Amino acid sequence: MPLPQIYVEKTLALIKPDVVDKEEEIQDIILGSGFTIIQRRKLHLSPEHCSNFYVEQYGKMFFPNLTAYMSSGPLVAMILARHKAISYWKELMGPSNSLVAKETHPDSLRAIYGTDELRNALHGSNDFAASEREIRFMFPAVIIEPIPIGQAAKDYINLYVAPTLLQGLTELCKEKPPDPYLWLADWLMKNNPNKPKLCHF
Amino acid sequence: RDIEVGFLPWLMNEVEKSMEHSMVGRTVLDMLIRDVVERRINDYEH
Amino acid sequence: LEVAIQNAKAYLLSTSSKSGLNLYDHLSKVLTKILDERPADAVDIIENISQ
Amino acid sequence: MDTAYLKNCFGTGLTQALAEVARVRPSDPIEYLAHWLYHYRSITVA
Amino acid sequence: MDADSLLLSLELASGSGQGLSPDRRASLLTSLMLVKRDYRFARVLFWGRILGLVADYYIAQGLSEDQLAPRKTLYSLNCTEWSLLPPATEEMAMQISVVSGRFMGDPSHEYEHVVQIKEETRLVSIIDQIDKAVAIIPRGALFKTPFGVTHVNRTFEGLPLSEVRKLSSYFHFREADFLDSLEYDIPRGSWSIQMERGNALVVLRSLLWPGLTFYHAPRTKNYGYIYVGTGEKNMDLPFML
Amino acid sequence: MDADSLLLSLELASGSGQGLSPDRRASLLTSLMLVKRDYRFARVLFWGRILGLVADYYIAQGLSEDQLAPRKTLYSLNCTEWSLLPPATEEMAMQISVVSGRFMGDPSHEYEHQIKEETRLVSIIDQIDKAVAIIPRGALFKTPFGVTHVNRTFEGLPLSEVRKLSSYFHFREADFLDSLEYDIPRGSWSIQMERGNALVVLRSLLWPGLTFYHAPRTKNYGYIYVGTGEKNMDLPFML
Repeated sequence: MPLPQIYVEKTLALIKPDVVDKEEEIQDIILGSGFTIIQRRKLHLSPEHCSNFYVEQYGKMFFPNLTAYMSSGPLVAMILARHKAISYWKELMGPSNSLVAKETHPDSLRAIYGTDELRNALHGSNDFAASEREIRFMFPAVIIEPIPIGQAAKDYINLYVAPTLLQGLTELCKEKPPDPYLWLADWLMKNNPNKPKLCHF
Repeated sequence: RDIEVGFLPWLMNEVEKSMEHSMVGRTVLDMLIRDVVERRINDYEH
Repeated sequence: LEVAIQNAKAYLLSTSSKSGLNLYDHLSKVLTKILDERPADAVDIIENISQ
Repeated sequence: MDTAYLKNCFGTGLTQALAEVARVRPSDPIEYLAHWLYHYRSITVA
Repeated sequence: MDADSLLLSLELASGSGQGLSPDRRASLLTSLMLVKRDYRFARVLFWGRILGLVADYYIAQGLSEDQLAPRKTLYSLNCTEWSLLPPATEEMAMQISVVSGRFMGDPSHEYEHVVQIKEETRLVSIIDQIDKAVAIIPRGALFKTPFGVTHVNRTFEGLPLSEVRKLSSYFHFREADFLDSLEYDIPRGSWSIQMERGNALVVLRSLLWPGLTFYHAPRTKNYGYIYVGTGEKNMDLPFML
Repeated sequence: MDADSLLLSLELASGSGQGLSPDRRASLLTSLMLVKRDYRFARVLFWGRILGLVADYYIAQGLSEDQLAPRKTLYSLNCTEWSLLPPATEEMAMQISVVSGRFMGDPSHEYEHQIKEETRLVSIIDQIDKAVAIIPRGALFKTPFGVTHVNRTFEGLPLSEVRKLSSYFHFREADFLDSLEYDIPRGSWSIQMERGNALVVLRSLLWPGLTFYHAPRTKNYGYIYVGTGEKNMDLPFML
């Protein structure tokens, strides 16, 4: 961070199916406030997706209405980014509970568009690490974080990748197959420890 | 058999160097953005 | 990686006599024209901004 | 050791593979590696 | 409107409903095409029409190689014989400010508000007052370098539909991030945003200068403005809005 | 041709003189928008007409991302009632070789040479696309992802490049596409300039009724086959 490099702060920002119809006004206020939108995408989270998206807090937020309000129609997620992105987005939002924001923050977007505690118009990152977690969930294959140049990449590989890759390459060495990449890649697909074995018969 | 000491250590070093080269690329790009845009605001207002 | 970025500045570009252009100046002009509001699909346009 | 066989066979490919996977940090690195190796052929051999 | 694109997205199709006949359209095509030869214009436009009272005025512009209109202006009762209209100034506009009523159609006609004010001067003053400014440019259609050079944005792609609905995504053509937007204009609500044929074409109707309709095709490098009206400003706009 | 050819009479502007009435033009605008809705095509270009002896088949073609894909054909007799025409193959190309004559309006018509008129429609539209579907030089850019997209930065051809058949491409599988200068007969293409030479009109002689539109000043182009639907085998005699 005190590198030669210079830094962009990024935050997730959602609109629920009872507010998606007013996507355009919300995006207008977002752009006018000084944010820059990196990517749009239209979602429709099934309850399995809802259980995984709040997985940091789904073990405490036992709200079936909260799953329905993500599943009862499409969503509009965005990456927003500007100078102090998360705090400025929080300032526009206000309190997370819209029932408090309606009376105490007239300027809040949640007061303007939201309805109540669970029918909150907007959801976004409440923390930078939470920002990386939710953005890596919802929009795969988008670089958002500092790159782990040093030992952190080695730890990542040794904890996730190496315990499978070592053993697969070891069997590839026993067989010595032709065009070895098929053997490695099909082996990794078939015997992934993080997934079940699929028998297409 | 014992590839755990043989080859993966080399490959971890090569991932480290390739990510270092990637960071060099990102840094050079960032300097390019600074140079272009600082040349823009300074000269545009003059 | 301060020695490496120093080498990176040192290269770009010991001027290519085949054309007389510089990566620093060429990419700088390319990015300068891009920063006049090319769209989100600007990644597909650099092939002929380079031209 | 069996290093030399796999010295020649893979080389740059696994390096770029885990470099991209470490940079991206996907939820399923192993599937990402398999798909990337497929794509790596689809660029190189073709 | 562009002289070569007059057929494309026709004036009557813009919804204002006032435009050119096929006779005027063909004659205007070949005459503006020859005006490209006679005068060293980078591009030739059809500024529009003034209905007048006895004879219609047909107007053309006017661009140099600046790619931002200084501009020269031409006029013609028909669409054949184009005559160079000399440019207006502050004193000239000051004489027309005491002149009211519709245009006559005779350039040699005189007024008594007395200064013998010619219809020729009234024409150029009204034209430059319209062009200083209710003429429209989409956001990003052109751009200005740090060296004072205006360029038509060759990579322009129209405005997105979200930006179409806002006056912020449109600029006054007059010189002023490079030009002044229409959401800085007086009175507020002086510009009527509209959508015809779904999202095929944007139509902006000027309420200060009646008859001015600006056309913009979204997602595409087709746009332009035309004035088919009375040649007098609707100063009474505040009582409407 | 695209929807821009249906807001204005671009078809009749080519001077071929055959095209759509404003009735059919407005109906086609609404119907091709609804076809792009019902069938999720990237674009829906009006292919043209097969002028029959009872009714004319109004033909539309679906365009994917991925524009050199095996383009999906649609037909309609009353313009708006669009129906997904089946795709073409080599057997159905060989099937209709024994049949000659003008198309009948009812696609259920049978020939004893049986053969359905729908099969004739499918095969003749395929043959016209493989032979004389035009793309100007540089309008399509082969993306690195193995997919053809619109070259959305395409500037119309210079007037020096207008007159060459090399500046025009066959809109089919194969700068990636094959040029027209090898399309035997050598004189098989007629190039002419209309509308103040802001308009290039390129008509097929082997498949009469085709007229390819192009505005050199911009990227406005397109081809329409409005004609009888037979192959001019007499072309080398006629040249």
